[PDB]
Amino acid sequence: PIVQNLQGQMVHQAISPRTLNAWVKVVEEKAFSPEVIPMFSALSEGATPQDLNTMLNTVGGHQAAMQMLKETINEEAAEWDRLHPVHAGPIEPGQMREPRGSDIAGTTSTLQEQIGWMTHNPPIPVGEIYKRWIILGLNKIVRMYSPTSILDIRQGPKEPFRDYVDRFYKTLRAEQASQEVKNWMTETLLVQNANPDCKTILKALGPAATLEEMMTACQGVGGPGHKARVL
Amino acid sequence: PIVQNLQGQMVHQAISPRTLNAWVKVVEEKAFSPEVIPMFSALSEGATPQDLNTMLNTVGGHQAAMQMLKETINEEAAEWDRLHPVHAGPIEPGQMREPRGSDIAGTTSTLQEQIGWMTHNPPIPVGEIYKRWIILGLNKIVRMYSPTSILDIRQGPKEPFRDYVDRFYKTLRAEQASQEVKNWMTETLLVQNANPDCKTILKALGPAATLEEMMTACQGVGGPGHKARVL
Amino acid sequence: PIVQNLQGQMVHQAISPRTLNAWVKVVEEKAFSPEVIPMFSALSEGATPQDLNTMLNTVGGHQAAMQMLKETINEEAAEWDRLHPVHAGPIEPGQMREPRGSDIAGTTSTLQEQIGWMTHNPPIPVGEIYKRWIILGLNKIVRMYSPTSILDIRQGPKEPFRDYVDRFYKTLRAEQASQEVKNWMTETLLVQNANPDCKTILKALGPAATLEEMMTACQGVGGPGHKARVL
Amino acid sequence: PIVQNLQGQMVHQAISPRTLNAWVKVVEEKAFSPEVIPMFSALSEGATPQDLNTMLNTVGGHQAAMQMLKETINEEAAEWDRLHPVHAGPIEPGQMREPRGSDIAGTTSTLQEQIGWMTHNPPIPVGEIYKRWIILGLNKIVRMYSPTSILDIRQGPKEPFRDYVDRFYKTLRAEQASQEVKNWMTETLLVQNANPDCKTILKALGPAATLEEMMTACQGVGGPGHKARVL
Amino acid sequence: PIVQNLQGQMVHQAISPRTLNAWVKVVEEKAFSPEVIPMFSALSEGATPQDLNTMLNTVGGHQAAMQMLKETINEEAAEWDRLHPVHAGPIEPGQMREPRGSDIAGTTSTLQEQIGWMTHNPPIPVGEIYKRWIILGLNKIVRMYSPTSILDIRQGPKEPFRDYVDRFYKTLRAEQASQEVKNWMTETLLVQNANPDCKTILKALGPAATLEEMMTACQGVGGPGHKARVL
Amino acid sequence: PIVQNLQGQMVHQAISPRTLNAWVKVVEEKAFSPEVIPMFSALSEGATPQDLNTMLNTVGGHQAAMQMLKETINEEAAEWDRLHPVHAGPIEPGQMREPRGSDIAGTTSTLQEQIGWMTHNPPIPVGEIYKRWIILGLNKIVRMYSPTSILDIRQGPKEPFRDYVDRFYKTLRAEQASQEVKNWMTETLLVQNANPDCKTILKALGPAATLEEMMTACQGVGGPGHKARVL
Repeated sequence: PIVQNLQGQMVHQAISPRTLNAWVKVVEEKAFSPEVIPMFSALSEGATPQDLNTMLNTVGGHQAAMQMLKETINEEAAEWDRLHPVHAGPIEPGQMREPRGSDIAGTTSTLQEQIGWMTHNPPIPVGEIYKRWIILGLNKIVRMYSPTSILDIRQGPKEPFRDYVDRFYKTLRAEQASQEVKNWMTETLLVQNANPDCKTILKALGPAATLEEMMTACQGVGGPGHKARVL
Repeated sequence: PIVQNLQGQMVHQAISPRTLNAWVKVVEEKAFSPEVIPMFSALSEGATPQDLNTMLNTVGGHQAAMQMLKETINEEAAEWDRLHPVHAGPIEPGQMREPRGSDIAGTTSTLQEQIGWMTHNPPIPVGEIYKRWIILGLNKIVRMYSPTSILDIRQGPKEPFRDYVDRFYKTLRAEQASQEVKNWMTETLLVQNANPDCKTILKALGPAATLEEMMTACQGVGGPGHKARVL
Repeated sequence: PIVQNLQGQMVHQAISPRTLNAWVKVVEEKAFSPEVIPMFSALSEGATPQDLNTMLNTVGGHQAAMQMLKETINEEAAEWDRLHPVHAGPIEPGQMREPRGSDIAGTTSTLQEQIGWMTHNPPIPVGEIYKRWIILGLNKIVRMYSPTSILDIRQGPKEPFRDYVDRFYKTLRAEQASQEVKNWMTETLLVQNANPDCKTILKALGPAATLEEMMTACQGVGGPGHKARVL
Repeated sequence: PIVQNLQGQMVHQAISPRTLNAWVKVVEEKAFSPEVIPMFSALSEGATPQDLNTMLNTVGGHQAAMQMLKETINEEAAEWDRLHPVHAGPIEPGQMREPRGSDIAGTTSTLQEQIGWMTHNPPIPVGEIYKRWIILGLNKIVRMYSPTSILDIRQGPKEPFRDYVDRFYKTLRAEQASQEVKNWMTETLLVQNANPDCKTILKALGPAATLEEMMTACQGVGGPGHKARVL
Repeated sequence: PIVQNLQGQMVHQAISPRTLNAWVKVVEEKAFSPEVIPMFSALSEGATPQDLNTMLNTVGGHQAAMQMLKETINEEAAEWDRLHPVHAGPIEPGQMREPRGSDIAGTTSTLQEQIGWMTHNPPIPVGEIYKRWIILGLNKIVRMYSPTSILDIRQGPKEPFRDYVDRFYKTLRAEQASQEVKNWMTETLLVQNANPDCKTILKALGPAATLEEMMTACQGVGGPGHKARVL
Repeated sequence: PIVQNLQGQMVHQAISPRTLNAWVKVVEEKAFSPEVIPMFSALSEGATPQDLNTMLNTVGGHQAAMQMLKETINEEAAEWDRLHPVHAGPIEPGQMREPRGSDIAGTTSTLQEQIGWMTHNPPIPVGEIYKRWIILGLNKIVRMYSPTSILDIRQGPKEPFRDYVDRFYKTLRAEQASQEVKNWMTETLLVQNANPDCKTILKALGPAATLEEMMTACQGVGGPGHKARVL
């Protein structure tokens, strides 16, 4: 990793083994969750391609997912060399060279070269480019696996609606649902599968209400019996 | 966050995984309580909008509440931009400009822009303003996930006066209650089920008597009960 | 807090969240009790009123006790305003105004104004003053949540003298009685409230005995607990 | 090892007991698995020959494997002298003396002399060359002590295809055979030792399909994907 | 504690809360065991008398022993004053004042003086001296609560000698006596208070017997040792 | 320890308790095994007598063995006394003394005197001198404890050669002998204690073969000798 110094330009220092073990633990529990993505992003601030490779190539768990991630990195790298030709030709002496896909993923690039890119003026952001391919591969393996199924969740007869709203949002996190999708899903799932005594209020309120308006509706409707009707 | 004592070089570093893990664990044990708010503020000392966004996105529980919190932030950010003529927007050479509400929320602003405003003299306090908006949304979430009604808090025969006081002041922490209303409540709600002589002591004391005197008041069991000495 | 306490140049730095958490967990894992108070002073050496308020606001629990502390520091502010009234009207241009109780307790006065008082002649250390007010409140909680008098202690029939002395000192610390009175209590009262079997041994040391003479006496007194205690 | 941390230039410092204890724990429970190599690489970032010797001598387990590793290192060290034959004694004072093979292994060299090579301009990478010799030895012992081998692996009759690929991949990446062999095993061998019902689907798909296309197929083989995962 | 980077320049740093918690918890678990002494030695690294007093003041457990430790440091502080004649009144112009025993134990000194002594010509190591006195106070607790009379010790009938040696040496460590007297005790009392079968071996060896020679002696005392080498 | 290389020469640096715990974790699990010597050597880099005594005192259990180490040091100190004639009377401030054997072991001496001896011309490297005495004591406990009998290791009729050599090498490492004797045993005893059906194969293989050639030899009769238990 390479970070700002109070005494001058940026300094590279070795990765901690304890943070590396802590990384392996979040990978083990949270590989199939969006939770690992900001933790990885925060960890990877000031990371070289070598550091990013060390983080990936340390892991021994989930080898099918790791191979799919490596295949994804190769696939993104192949696209980069299609997108960018070798414009600058055979390398100009003295000058910084322009990364190819394999250079970005650190297979044809050494650590001191990467530190040179980090410390160059203007900054050359090879690590910042590479981590997005890694994040994309993590999203892709989750998408291929698909553990979460939105339409399955429903309420028993006297269950609180407010917790079901939380369960619905919890179940919907990784799917990439827009505001329009949330409006549609409110109509095609949430209003339909709600507590039966809450339904009349929700039908009056309609699927274009705010989440706060949904949350602050249906007061005390949950728990034993049908209660005395407000409408 | 910005780090160090602000002398010579204005260094800044990324948010730690340890801090993010500690925050997630705090959310497990202490939730969104007013007692968490100064601790969250302590985490947020010299924080950028990017660091603040990283903390919000890390949390995996309370997903509906997170969506309400983000849309509350978007409402506050919109409200800010109609509180004066709008600040100048994003620029390709990266001239200093000023932050509008979305820049404060971190949704139109780069990390380098955020550091730029923060290290400007006089500084524009974007992280502090955004931290306050996050706290304002967290204040909404705790209130939604609170028991209802101050009028259910009343003195009874069952428990010491202390427990009613503990409940009463705990209840109003996120509410920002009136002092005159609190005096009226202290006079009314907290003398309700007292027996005549005990009610007379509370009446004689009034609402501006010390809690130390109120705890020590009302010796022995109610009615013809035992008076706390074996003679 | 202030960097290098009262001995430095009066430069500020933000509170540690880990240190703030450690304060909350001292309260959780020991409750408001004598051993909290020196630990509180140790973490609070250079603390500002804002830092001290931040510590009070994040406790959560012990709300009735915290109210007695709030009333105690409200009374200290009231006493300060009563015995040190500020000059009437807003101050004349270009000078330092006198401090009110609210200014000292960090609610009406800015940190830069407080540093203004710390760079005054005489210097007024608002954090140091406010800590004494807080310590009086903590001592009041400690006395209140001690439900016994020092005069009502008696050594058990099956209690060794060493565990009685430890229990006596813990009881004595809760009581806020005068310093030469506390020395008189250790010299006279501790032997007087020692058990019948130990008491003849202690009386035979004579009235001018040192702590080591008392503490190395009474061997075999305190039944199976004494036998468990011996090394 | 050598470390900068906040320093502008590399500082030689002793290997931690924490580094050594983690190394022993990794060796004892994971040596014959390719998890040892990246963690060894991380724990030996800027390691000296003396640090590497300290690590090698701190192992007490697996002495036949350590001897096979030592013999493999001994050949490469013996080879280095044939390839790069050192004239002993710099011709004119003002130079570092050249590393011979036993100097790289640490046996004929002393630590300040080793640091002189490693802090030279450009660096003379004696630790990295020694690590390459160690890695060739590690790659020898992992195949030797493997309990299972690739051709013996077969898909269970009720086993998910996605888990079978993962289980096959764990064995495959502990195989030390060349990329042509690896590519034949992943593209051809894996399909053959798949379950009969699954294998017919793979035959219909054909061998030119990518891993994404292969993982897309094989629906209705094994239990649900969300079972037995950490969610 | 002090944090140092240069010769003759010292920077005051706060005590770690992790260190304060560790110090309290080991004392809670183990009481004032000998095992406190390495933990105290580790946790008081670069400690000042102010830090050491804060560490003592922090403790709330074991008050009778803690008061005895406080008497013991005061006895040591008096012992220092009674054996050094110092200066009456103010020190002569431009000289550092000479530390008294109460200055060493931080009763009459303050933090600025303490760093002054540590950077004096020659240096006076007031914290390290005070640490020995604190250790004498910790040691005192074992002698008072144990009956350390050296001729009343015995070896058990089936006891394999080594535990008796551990007990005898522990008795010597607890007891206050001359090194020459303790040397005489190894030739006399150790042989004398041994069990008959072991004593029979010891008489043949004679009083020049040593710990290495002792280790392979007494191997059948109370029966065979069998496959144990930890007894 | 005095482990810093840049800035002040004799600048203080604290020992970490977590680093000491990592030493304890190895020492408890492995006891007095040959790997203690490199672990202790890495730990005791740049150590003072004060640091060395902390390291010794945190080793738990085995007091008779620990006293044998202490006595081995005491004998070195007795021998040292003849070699170097040093004497002192009563001790005062204002002079940093001459090093006696007890001072070198740190019993009668403190950090600043020890620093003064390293700042003397010629230096006296008191911790290094003491450390060699400690290493002899540690080696003696290791030789006393670790050996389990090389002469009882021999290949049974259904034992794999590969299992046998690994166990023989572990046992051979445990033996207290010289490397020269161990090389002779490796040549002779290892082949002689082989089973006669494998011994004929070893004769055919000759001195020429790699350990891997020997390891892959001696098929059938016994089990596979490398497929282990599933852990």
